[PDB]
Amino acid sequence: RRLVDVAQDLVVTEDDCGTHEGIMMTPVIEGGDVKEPLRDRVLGRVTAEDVLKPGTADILVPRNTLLHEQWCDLLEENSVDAVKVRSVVSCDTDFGVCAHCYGRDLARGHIINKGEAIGVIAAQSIGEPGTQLTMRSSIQVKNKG
Amino acid sequence: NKRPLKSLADMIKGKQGRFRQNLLGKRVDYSGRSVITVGPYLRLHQCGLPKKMALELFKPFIYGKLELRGLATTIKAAKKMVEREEAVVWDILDEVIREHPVLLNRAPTLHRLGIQAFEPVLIEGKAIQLHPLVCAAYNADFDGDQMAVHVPLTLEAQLEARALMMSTNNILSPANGEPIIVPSQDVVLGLYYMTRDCVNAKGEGMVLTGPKEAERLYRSGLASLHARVKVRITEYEKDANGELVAKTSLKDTTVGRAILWMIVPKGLPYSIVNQALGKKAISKMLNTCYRILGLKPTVIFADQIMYTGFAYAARSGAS
Amino acid sequence: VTEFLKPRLVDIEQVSSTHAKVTLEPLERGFGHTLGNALRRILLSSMPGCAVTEVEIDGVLHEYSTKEGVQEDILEILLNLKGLAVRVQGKDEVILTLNKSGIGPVTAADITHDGDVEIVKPQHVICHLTDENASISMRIKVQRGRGYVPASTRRLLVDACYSPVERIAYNVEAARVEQRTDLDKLVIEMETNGTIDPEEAIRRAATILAEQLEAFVDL
Amino acid sequence: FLKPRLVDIEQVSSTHAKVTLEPLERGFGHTLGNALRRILLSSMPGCAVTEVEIDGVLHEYSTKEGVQEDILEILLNLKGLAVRVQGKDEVILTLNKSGIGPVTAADITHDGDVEIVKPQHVICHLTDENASISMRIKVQRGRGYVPASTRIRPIGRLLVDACYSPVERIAYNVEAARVEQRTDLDKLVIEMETNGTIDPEEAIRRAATILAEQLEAFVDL
Amino acid sequence: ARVTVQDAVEKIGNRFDLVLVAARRARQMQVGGKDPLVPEENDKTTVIALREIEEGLINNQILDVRERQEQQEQEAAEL
Amino acid sequence: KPLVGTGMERAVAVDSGVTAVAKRGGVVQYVDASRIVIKVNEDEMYPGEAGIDIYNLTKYTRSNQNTCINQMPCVSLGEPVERGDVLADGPSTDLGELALGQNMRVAFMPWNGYNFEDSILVSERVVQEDRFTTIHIQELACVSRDTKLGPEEITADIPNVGEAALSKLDESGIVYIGAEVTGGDILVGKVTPKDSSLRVPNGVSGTVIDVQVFTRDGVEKDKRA
Amino acid sequence: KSDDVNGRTKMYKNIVDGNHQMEPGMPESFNVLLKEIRSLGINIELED
Amino acid sequence: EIKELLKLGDLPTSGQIRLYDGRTGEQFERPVTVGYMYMLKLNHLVDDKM
RNA sequence: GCAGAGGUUCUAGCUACACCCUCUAUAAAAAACUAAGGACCACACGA
Ligand SMILES: [Mg+2]
Repeated sequence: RRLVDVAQDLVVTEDDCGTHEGIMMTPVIEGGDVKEPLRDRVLGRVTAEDVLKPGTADILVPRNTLLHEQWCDLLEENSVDAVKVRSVVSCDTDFGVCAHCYGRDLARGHIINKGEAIGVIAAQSIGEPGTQLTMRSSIQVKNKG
Repeated sequence: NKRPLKSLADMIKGKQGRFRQNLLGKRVDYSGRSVITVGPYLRLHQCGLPKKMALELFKPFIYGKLELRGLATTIKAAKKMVEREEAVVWDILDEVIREHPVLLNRAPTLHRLGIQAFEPVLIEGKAIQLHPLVCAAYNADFDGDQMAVHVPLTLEAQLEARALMMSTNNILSPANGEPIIVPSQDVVLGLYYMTRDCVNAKGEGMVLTGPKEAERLYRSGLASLHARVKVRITEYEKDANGELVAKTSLKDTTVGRAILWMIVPKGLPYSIVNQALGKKAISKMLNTCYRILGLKPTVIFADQIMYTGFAYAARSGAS
Repeated sequence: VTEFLKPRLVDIEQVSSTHAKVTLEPLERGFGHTLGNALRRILLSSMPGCAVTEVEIDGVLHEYSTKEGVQEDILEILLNLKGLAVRVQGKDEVILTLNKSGIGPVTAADITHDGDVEIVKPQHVICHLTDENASISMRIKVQRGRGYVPASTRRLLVDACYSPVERIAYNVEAARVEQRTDLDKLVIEMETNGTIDPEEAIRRAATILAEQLEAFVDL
Repeated sequence: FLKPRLVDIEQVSSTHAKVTLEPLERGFGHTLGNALRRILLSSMPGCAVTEVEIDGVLHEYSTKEGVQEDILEILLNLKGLAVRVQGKDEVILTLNKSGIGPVTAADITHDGDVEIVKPQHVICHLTDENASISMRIKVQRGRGYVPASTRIRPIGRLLVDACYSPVERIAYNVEAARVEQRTDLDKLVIEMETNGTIDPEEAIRRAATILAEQLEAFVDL
Repeated sequence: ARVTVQDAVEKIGNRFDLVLVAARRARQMQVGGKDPLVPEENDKTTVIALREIEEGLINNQILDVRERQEQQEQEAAEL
Repeated sequence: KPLVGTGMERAVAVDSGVTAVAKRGGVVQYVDASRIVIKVNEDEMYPGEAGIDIYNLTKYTRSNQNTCINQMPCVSLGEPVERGDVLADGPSTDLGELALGQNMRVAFMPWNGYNFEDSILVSERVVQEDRFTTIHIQELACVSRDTKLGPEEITADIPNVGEAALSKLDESGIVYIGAEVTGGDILVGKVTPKDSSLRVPNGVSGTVIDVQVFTRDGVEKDKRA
Repeated sequence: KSDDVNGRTKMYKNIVDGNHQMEPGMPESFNVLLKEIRSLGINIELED
Repeated sequence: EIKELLKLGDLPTSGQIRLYDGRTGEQFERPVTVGYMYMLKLNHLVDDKM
């Protein structure tokens, strides 16, 4: 209820904002192995700046292209490390957010439709697994590198 | 009864206040409830629905059709005709349920996919029949679980229910790109039993012309369901600019894995049906099918895989 | 009490002649499964048909071998042969030769007639040749069998699919003629190698089944 | 092909027999056995009771003095009796009993054609000295199971669920035959269980006619 | 009959304007005497509108220009 | 009785009041579906005011959850009975053992998805032999309150209704005992002063087992009363 | 479908007419809420 | 004790027997478990819920 | 058929959500038909 009601005023009101800001998506490490690879962490989101492979000044992925399955598969074989992506927080749209700053609908294989309420979608997605939650040296290298 | 008596502010605040009891969410007409039934014969675009429930919910539609066809001159006579449940009324009812979606609705609608549209299939009985695949999306059991059915009235309502709320249109959950209609409990067990192998099983070793020959051998009973046999398959790949190319090869596999090959659409490769095919493997299969073929082929493939999983789990006898 | 709701054909979707989908709407409760399983078994395990059973390569005696100039192993060569749909006349057995050389695929139309033997798929591919000096020649043995005889139950031995059917799958759902009980609605999808029409094959299977109960019809 | 025949009918007991069909080849055995079992269990013309009227019992749930059990248990016992008729499709059975003693089916005032195959089937026990029960049992032929709530007058008429199903347990076994000189021939033995209202030979012969007629969709007779 | 509206939403890439345009089409079919251009197969108005959109001959632009032309000959009816 | 149990079913059935336990031993002089007469033994009866025991078993009676509290005799004539013994099998009771449900053959295997996750598949044989047919007694009560401009009558004169509906009702407007009414039928005819007759709720059906009428003193009772 | 009296009547007449057209109107629950908040002594009204 | 009780009758000591399909007519592989378990019928009938 | 009354039935029937015909101050040749009310607190149970 709290999640839905802090939301429900946020809908996709625009298609783009031309904002270069965003969040640098990096695979999360909490001391152990890769909990979530970058392939499954940036999938379906539109980048903010051109990603580059070890070769410098290389436009591997352009600035404002949605990262579908093909782009993510290309990212893995090019061995990318951190990809800057357009975050909904960084969006400067008033009374809503633009489609590019949000990304894939996560229910259809395309960019989010201009208008679709994503605040309620996000609130329900967060609150649904609430019933499935719970209530209560030295540094050693793991592999070659 | 020595209790605080409700004031002019106790009816504007709280769960029982006007806001959250009568404005935020309010009771509705054209609504009915019953326990739910599996009914595997259905397709996820449709659901079973009792005759009494379709008669009561669609009473205005039946009255309108009766007036249009002149069976009853007046609403009053038509209402009496609906009470008599005359045979002509059922034929009229089948006309108003041809393409009229209804919103299946479980009580704890935690997320977006809690309520989904369905084309009602008139069934005799008193229990709503819910497609097996969407039970995971609904988080719905078959242990007395009841879900309400709502009838969209206006063309806008029915049309947007068909375009958005249909289970065919809800394959990937809003939380994550992973499919939500994935084979969950029994069909996955049937597929897992189907896609295995004995090191020595009946009818192991001979080469098979194709999946049709594998089905012929299994049904005839002269070859075990899971025996390591080489088969010839026409694997289709769309590596071209949308065109599907055909690759024919003798891939070593089992009879059971060859059975599933006729189910999968053309675009999918054979490397996805050549494993034990657990829950995670089937989820990855459905995700690849959605990302390659699209939506309609994914729906048809999900229905066919549900059918085969149920049938060969029944044939398995996994006690 | 002996009266029954005999089914009547309503719509038989005629897919290409190698495939068909026959359905019946009325029928009876529980009779859809009975008829579907009876037809499936009766035409999938015992049907008078002709298919290859034994092949002999002039230059090859052991299965674990391969000729030079052919990209397909003789293991795969027999795989094409077992799918060669052949129809024969009153003769119960005939030897078919495939003397051919030169670069190019060896279509089934190159099989010597050896009488009035008919091949329903002249364009069927058996093997491919890539060398001008390469020549392929084998003798094909076919008999009018009555079902399926795998090679594991018995010179190159190839699985013999005598029955002309390739796939049978009956789906039984509900059909309510007028307003009675949910009677069975048998729909049967059939694929045939091509020797006979799938409709004709189903009719032949039903004739066999009824002809199995000639003494049980109360005169 | 080969034609199965009524080679043997082993009437092992009064209720259930063991019919034998001799000539069958690969598949035929199991196919024909399963088809016959499904036809028998699905639709066999029985003659179960469908309507009962008691002399002085108003409804299904009341109770008359002198009877051991309720009228409902009397009706359920009546459903269990096995009765077969020959000429009439519809027959009315009158049961008049007096004095202490169980009311078995043997005391039913049967007509010329209708006869009870299990006279020992008890219906009710009379207990009082001056206790008499007079019921008019309506027995009609039918096929399958039709409940009393899904059919189609006086308040004194009692409806009992119809149970038109002479057969109760059909088991078939496919085993090799003993022909003079041949192999790959199996004999089908069917261990059909009946309440006694149907002859196993005529039951099997009827099941084949029903299958043959249903088959006639694709085959000219 | 129809099961999914995928090809329709590749035709109209909004998934929301599609509902509006097909609802206007269904309104024209029901309230008006408009004849659906695709012949029905015992189908309701709400699904035959989606069938019309599927073939690509009916969308917002064609519907708007068609109703505009009808209004034009509505002024021109009285000269 | 359950084929597999615990042995406390007899204790639960005896301790509970559903069954008719025998307070004194003896022999069953007369047994009936509505009454059981027990002839107390000479060594188990008091010198004075002993006589013999009479048990009036409760027939089909409306329960709190609209079920039938039915007590069927468990003994025949002349059967010896000891002290503290079971005599009538009450609801969900068989031979003095608590018999809640009804055991039957159960096969643990998936079946074409009809038992997909937790659903149960039931054969036609179960429905045929009435293993789970349960009698439900409904309490449809009609009240005739005081009304302005005169009270309302209970007679069979109801306007704007057909004779077919009134056929079930008697001459005084009360349904005949034992009549098999259906959904939407009329049971007792009550008309308000100027059509408020009690009617069977839609869907539910069944036969009336008894019609009891309570009338306050002062107002004359109708023919059915 | 829930509380608009004029809306409910119009919707019923429309469906029996065959034109599944929604006459929106306004929920009467909102009017009840407005009256209850006004009765507290807090003027809550709508601009035209 | 249960195994000995099964051995007392003709039933196998394993507790599960081969079952033949009702429609297809051929036995299920991996013999399934059968038995007579006491299962009730709760008062939550569907008739009340419509 | 929009403001009222009458008609062949059955006190009364004028679109009251409501069913047929007449006209603007007058009552009958005519068959299918009729009714528009209804909260809170506790208990137990299901998911
Ligand atoms: Mg549950």
